[PDB]
Amino acid sequence: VAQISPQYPMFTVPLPIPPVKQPRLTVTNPVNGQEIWYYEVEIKPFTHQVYPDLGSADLVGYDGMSPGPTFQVPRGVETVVRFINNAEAPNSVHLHGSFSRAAFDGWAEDITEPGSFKDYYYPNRQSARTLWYHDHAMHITAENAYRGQAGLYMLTDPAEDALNLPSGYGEFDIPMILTSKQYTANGNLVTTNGELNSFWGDVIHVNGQPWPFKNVEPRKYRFRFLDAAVSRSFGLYFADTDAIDTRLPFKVIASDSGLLEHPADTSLLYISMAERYEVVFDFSDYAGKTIELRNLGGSIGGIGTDTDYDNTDKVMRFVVADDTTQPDTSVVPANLRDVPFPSPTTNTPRQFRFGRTGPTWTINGVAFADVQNRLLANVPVGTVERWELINAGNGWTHPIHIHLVDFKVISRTSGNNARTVMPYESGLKDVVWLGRRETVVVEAHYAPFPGVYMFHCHNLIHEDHDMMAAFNATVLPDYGYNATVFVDPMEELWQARPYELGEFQAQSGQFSVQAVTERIQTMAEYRPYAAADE
Ligand SMILES: *[C@@H]1O[C@H](CO)[C@@H](O[C@@H]2O[C@H](CO)[C@@H](O[C@@H]3O[C@H](CO)[C@@H](O)[C@H](O[C@H]4O[C@H](CO)[C@@H](O)[C@H](O)[C@@H]4O)[C@@H]3O)[C@H](O)[C@H]2NC(C)=O)[C@H](O)[C@H]1NC(C)=O
Ligand SMILES: NC(=O)c1ccc[n+]([C@@H]2O[C@H](COP(=O)([O-])OP(=O)(O)OC[C@H]3O[C@@H](n4cnc5c(N)ncnc54)[C@H](O)[C@@H]3O)[C@@H](O)[C@H]2O)c1
Ligand SMILES: *[C@@H]1O[C@H](CO)[C@@H](O[C@@H]2O[C@H](CO)[C@@H](O)[C@H](O)[C@H]2NC(C)=O)[C@H](O)[C@H]1NC(C)=O
Ligand SMILES: [Cu+2]
Ligand SMILES: [Cu+2]
Ligand SMILES: [Cu+2]
Ligand SMILES: [Cu+2]
Repeated sequence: VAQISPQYPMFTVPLPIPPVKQPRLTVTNPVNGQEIWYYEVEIKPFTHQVYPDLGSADLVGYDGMSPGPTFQVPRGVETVVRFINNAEAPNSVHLHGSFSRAAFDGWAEDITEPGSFKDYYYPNRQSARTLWYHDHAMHITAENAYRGQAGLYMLTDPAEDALNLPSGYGEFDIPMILTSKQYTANGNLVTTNGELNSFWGDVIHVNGQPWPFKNVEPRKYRFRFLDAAVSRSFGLYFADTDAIDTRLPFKVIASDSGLLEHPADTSLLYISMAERYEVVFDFSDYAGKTIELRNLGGSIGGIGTDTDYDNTDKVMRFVVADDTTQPDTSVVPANLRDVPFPSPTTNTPRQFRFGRTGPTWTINGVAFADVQNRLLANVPVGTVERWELINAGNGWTHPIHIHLVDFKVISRTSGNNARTVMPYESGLKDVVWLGRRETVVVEAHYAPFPGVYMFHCHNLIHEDHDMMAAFNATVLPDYGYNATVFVDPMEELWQARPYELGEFQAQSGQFSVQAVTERIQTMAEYRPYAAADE
């Protein structure tokens, strides 16, 4: 249907690459003698000239940018990020893809108000993967993400660097953060506030930029795709502009949780909200051509319900040089890793139905705000469970995210007989798309940390109103590892704290090297991640 946003100068602005976030300093962990990397992120309003000929757009971003700066953390290095709220609404930061303790996981009620900050202590122990950090504050997640509270967090591993995949952040390893937004006639954003169904958006962005281009060399590039949209799911394919409908083959090498066992040869990538897929596209056969990254219409080929507009088929353009500057010395190995799948289980799966109760998106008839009923599962830490995730609906689709766990997609059924499990779903994931009338069974190890965690639809409109519930990964009174201060996400030790803007800007008081050092050393003494010591 007709684009509502003003006409954009398509494929005229280069793909921006979020800058790498650098730690401010490192603190000696007194427990193990190891350096914890300490970062400061200031959440703050800013404007961006999205449309060259109109007004600017009001955004609120990590370090006053959108997307947020890209973290780059080696496995084994613990991180503390101080997220400082200097904006006009509360925040709760979730590191999506991280087995963070309950009080470091962005629990929706665990907010930071303006004039407060929270210290988030991250383990960085899991398999190399593309994580992303984004807002999760109760009822306002859609608008905080949409206005720019989302960024990339790359967990790296020398074992994976040895695979010799296309490499170099912003070189041949390119972040591809997809969003879908709507603008006013004056080039500001149309708010998601009030929207209770879905906010599709009609303007497709990569890394915060409508319909960009990038100059590429005729060689292999690694693309880290993230659907950071409020409501839009994609069916991604690449086509030569001389044959705009002919899908060019590529390889999927990674899902949410990291590398697949083997690359998946693919010409169409289904990607819904919060899913990450890492692609190697080989431009060597298309020297001198323009390749368009495109998006499947008819509501993602009948899998979705998303509205399609005049330009939502277009994502961006790659302009392929005649030659390389230097040889492509990268490969895509047939054997990427042994995926650490859970031990299969025969116990009857739990059932979760993603539907609506009046005007509210619900799980098993419950809204997250109904505290009394929203705890839908107690799972003893160490258990492997199958959950059957049911979308009986034809009029909505639900990408389901389970916090804490990596899971295996066991099965999909479709009441429109559309598809079963996809080859790029072969590995470990933390989000799975329930298309129209789809039921998916996932299997997960509920390990290794006890605590109360969320699971929900990652359609942020659905999430906010109010398609989200909790599970408790439980332990016995004798388990140890300081579980009594780490199971409740609202534990007062880990709560946000007020600050004065003067002390932040002068890096004095609570922001002095001495206060930061004392705070982190105190947090580290409780040993949040010791139970995953192997
Ligand atoms: C999510 O699951 C966690 C477990 O992983 C769970 O935390 C556990 O809560 C229970 C009950 O509150 C705790 O056991 C308590 O220990 C304290 C302190 O010594 C006592 O106050 C309690 O004693 C009363 O109740 C006993 C048991 O019925 C009676 O025998 C006694 O007479 C007392 O009246 C009680 O034993 C346990 O310590 C925690 N475990 C941890 C590791 O924190 C949590 O409650 C669950 N969360 C939610 C939101 O459901
Ligand atoms: N167990 C039960 O309660 C029960 C009994 C009989 C039938 N059903 C099932 O109900 C389903 C209804 O048939 P359908 O596939 O035509 O509809 P559906 O499942 O897509 O929609 C169910 C209801 O929600 C409404 N709806 C759809 N999309 C919506 C959206 N985005 N926002 C708000 N409301 C929306 C529909 O108009 C309808 O009134 C069938 O699959 C049928 O098998 C359930
Ligand atoms: C649980 O957390 C407490 C509090 O940080 C730890 O107790 C501290 O332990 C360190 C090193 O053993 C001491 O120097 C501190 O003086 C302790 N503080 C208190 C209040 O006791 C304890 O080690 C942690 N337990 C586990 C199993 O991690
Ligand atoms: Cu998320
Ligand atoms: Cu998450
Ligand atoms: Cu949903
Ligand atoms: Cu979440």
